[PDB]
Amino acid sequence: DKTENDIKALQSIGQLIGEVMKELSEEKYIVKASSGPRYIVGVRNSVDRSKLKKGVRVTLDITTLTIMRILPRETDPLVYNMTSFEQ
Amino acid sequence: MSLQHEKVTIAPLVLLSALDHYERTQTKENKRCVGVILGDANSSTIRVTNSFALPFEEDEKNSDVWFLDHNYIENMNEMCKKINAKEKLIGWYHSGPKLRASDLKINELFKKYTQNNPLLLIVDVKQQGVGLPTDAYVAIEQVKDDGTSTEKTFLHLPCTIEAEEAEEIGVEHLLRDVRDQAAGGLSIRLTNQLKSLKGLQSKLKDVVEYLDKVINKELPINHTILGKLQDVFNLLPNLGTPDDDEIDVENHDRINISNNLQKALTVKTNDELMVIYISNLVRSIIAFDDLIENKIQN
Amino acid sequence: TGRDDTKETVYISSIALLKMLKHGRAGVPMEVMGLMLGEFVDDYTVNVVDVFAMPQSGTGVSVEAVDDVFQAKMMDMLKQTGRDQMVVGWYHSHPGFGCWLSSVDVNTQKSFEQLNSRAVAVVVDPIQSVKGKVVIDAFRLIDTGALINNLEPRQTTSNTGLLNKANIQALIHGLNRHYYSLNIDYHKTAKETKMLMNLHKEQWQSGLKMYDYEEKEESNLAATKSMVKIAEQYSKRIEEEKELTEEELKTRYVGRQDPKKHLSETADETLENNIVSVLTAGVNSVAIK
Amino acid sequence: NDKVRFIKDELRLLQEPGSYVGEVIKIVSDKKVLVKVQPEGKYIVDVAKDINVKDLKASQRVCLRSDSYMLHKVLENKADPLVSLMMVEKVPDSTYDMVGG
Amino acid sequence: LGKAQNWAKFTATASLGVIHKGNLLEGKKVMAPYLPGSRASSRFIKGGSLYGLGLIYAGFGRDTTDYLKNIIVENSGTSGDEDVDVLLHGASLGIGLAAMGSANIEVYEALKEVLYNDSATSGEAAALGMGLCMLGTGKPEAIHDMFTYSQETQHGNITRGLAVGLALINYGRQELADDLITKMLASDESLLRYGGAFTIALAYAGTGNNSAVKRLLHVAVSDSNDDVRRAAVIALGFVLLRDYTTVPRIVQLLSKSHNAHVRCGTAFALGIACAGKGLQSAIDVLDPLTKDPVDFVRQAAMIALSMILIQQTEKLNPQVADINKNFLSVITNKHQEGLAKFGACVAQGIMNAG
Amino acid sequence: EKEYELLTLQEDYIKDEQRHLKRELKRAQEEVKRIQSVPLVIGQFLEPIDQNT
Repeated sequence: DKTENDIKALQSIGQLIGEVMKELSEEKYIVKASSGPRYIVGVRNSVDRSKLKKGVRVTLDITTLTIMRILPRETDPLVYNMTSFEQ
Repeated sequence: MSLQHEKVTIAPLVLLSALDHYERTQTKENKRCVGVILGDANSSTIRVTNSFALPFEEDEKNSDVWFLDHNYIENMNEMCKKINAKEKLIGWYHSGPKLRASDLKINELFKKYTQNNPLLLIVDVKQQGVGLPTDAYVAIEQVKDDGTSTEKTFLHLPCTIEAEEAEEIGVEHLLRDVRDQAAGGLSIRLTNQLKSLKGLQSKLKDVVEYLDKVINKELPINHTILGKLQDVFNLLPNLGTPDDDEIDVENHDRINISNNLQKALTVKTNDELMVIYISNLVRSIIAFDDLIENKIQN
Repeated sequence: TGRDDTKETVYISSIALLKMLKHGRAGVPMEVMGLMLGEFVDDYTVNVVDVFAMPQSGTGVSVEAVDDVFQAKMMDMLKQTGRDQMVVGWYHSHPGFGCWLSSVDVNTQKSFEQLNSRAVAVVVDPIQSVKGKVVIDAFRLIDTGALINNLEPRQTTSNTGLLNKANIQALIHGLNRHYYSLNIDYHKTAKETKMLMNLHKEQWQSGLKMYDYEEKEESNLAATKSMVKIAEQYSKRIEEEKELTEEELKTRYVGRQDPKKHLSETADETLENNIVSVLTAGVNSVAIK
Repeated sequence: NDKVRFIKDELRLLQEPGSYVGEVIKIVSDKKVLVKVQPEGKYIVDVAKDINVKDLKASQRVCLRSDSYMLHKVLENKADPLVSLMMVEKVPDSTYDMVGG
Repeated sequence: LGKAQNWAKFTATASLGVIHKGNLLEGKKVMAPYLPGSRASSRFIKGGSLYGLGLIYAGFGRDTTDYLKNIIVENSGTSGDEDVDVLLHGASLGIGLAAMGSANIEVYEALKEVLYNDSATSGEAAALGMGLCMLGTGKPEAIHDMFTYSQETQHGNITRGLAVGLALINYGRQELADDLITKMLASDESLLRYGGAFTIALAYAGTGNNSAVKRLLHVAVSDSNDDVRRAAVIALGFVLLRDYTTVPRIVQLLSKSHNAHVRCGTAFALGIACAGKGLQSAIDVLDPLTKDPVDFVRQAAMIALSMILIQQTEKLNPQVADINKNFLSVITNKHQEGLAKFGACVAQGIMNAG
Repeated sequence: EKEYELLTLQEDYIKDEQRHLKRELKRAQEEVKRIQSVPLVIGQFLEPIDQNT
């Protein structure tokens, strides 16, 4: 199972994440990539536009730079620490 | 097993494949072909990605006699999981021309392999269908409630085509035809209006003839079809509704805006008259000059 | 005197074509490889009936990525299914480059040349295709000897042919070292064309579906209001406009991005639709009831 | 017929990948000019057949096709701040008399 | 000449037989060292000597046929060996031009067997020699025979030979060729449409049957396959030989065609139709065509021009002399595309042909 | 009189040819639209050099 995981992983292929820089339309959304250059990418009708919001992390195919789906927003330890403190 | 099989999308590559397989086994004219269909499943949309011919022998003396080479389907699967893991066993295609009660038995053998419900994709390779020559059917197990035992049956699931982006750009580039219906210009949809009527007329006939066959050929009473037909007569539009009177005002709006837009095109054509006409008047002058200029050199 | 050394017109079937766009384009950035199965007839007609993807390898494309172990294994499965036909060549994908063979892909070609002397090496560039079918080319080895003693003219005796021209560096490298290119042609049946378009019953079923009437109202309102705005501009166009030099007129009266023409276009689209809309509604009402 | 031709031509121009812009730093007799291609480093590159070392002038801004860097057209065109200030400013209005007192 | 190799050498050899045409007592004799059984320098010359023999002796070549016939019948079967392949290619072309208009059912039969062998490139050659022999009879044995074998054959060169070979036998048969013409266009195969456009041409040649034009124009517009488009336009020149003065009008419209193929066929149509004594209209049509960017359009254009303006006194129409010097300009330029140059050199050779 | 039949045929022919170029117009429109679409990269327009470049 563990050696099968590698063969599966090579077929899944590394993903590019951006983040919603700025809604422009339902059909076209402006993202700024984590790697770098600003892009206008598209959104599939498989993923509702209400989920997509400013500062939510999103995942896009390389091939065509289009958002497949939402990801949970980046885990920031800092704001977790702030909440915790008091006890 | 899995009950998520709400939609079926079909790559055109599959379609292309099904005729190819039929001809390479040299099966023809009421010789049948069974192959595996591979793709994604345990998901609402069953995505049929590919198909591949299997060893199959067809016997006409006993229709419940066939060969399938069971080991081979396992083996081939092993290879393709290595190529791409997303492909899995998802059932089996038949070439038709029609569904049979032997295809029920056949289903059962694929059921063992499959961790989904085996999808039976009836690809008519001959394509005699006016529309879709492809039906999709899923084996379900349900009590047929009439005083009859548990019945296993193939219930129709509408299917649609779909193309991967990567294939699709190439599909479009191959094609260049003007189409029977593209939803183009006025004249094109107009053809579709003549077609759509003749569509309905054949379609309704099929219903009338089933109703005969129930009391003349003793086809089992299916209270379900007849139930749906009650809903047709019950929800039927009628005239003398205030809805007619509403449509009747609407008619008048649709022609009146048309009328005014007709009148506006009159003004545009009349404009071009003037402009081309002004040019002609000038053309008379340049022509006369030619003759005038010839005199001066002489 | 000697050999023509002729290079085959590589006749690529539609089925083979569609698996190539699918497997290669999807598999970006990682290269994919595979054999071509076909039949060779004449001395210039090679029909490539089928292709397949040989199991992925992390050496991507190399002499050793490809294997006989993979070759044989796959063959044996298709052997039973009777769909087996001889290997007529090999393909691989370059998703980062245009159509040309690496120094390595020539060596790879050279093993398939020894197998079968009509073996092709086909470089598929699918992401930087914007029509799909473009920028895919098929190639064949020419010897180092062949360049010296000038056997390039023979191969194209009495045929117009196509010698590819895109990529200047990478092309001229390929044209005078990697391989000789000749034309690549796509053929298909008229049984299959019917399948590629797909006929549906919902083409015509959609023609007697009557969409809601809120949507007819909106179109009536909208189209008319729009042309009110460009009708002011049209008055401006024709206020004078009759003094000399046509160019002068087009900047002053803004006959660039022509307002007369735009009025006509908006008018025609709406005019056409409102006639479809009456035509369907009349058919629906009598026909049903 | 011409309209169908026009839409097609528009299509074919856009394809062109690259396409830049340098400046002729100096001219040499080798059927070349040293160009500091502005987004890139430097390139000493041969002239296209259409515009030659004769025609070229030092410090003239130029267009270039693709990654080839063949000459396209010379550009008179220069980005300067004074020009940019004029565009904000526009055609200066107004009659002497109004000022007059 | 010595710089040649491969199939360019076989072309060189058949060209000699165009020069040495006539002089029939020595017709065999000039080509005599070159003939197989007396030559062995190169195989391209051995094939190309036979081809050149039938071109000398074209038309009436009865005595000459019997020499060729030995080679055809011998080599009827086996031809996979490459020496025989060339030999036979060039032979089959000879024999077909020599037995032209002779109705030799024996020759027809022979090449029939060559057709069934699926001799690689000589099969195309054979297909062509069949209709040549039996030209203009519309023989029913031939029609069904050629028809059936074209769809069975999947070798495209053979498919081509047959398409054109069908047209040839249905030369000048009018309505009696209409039965076949119907069949060729309905075949969706492109090969078959290409030959169909010229079947219509030969059969309805010399008569401006109104019905014929209506068919050619309708195929040209409706068939997006490109070689077919080009063919049908070329084909108009033959049907409308009778009044060839209406031809510049039709194809004017088709000179302004966006499609490159269509424009090529304009040039050719004019060339053929108006090949007799000059007509001024045609020159003016062909002038944008000469400098058209498409490489084959320029080529076609320059050739068409020369057929029209076939040797005329330079003074008489001053225009003739200048179009000749344009040909020269093209060749002087070594930056001109090879193709453009191929047409130019030939065109000056037609202007000064014979 | 057969010559004057040909003028009716030429007239007929060119309605079909101009009709053809209508269809073509539209189909060409499709192509252009595909370019407009995703994926895209955002830039900063500087200055014109030219009405069309």
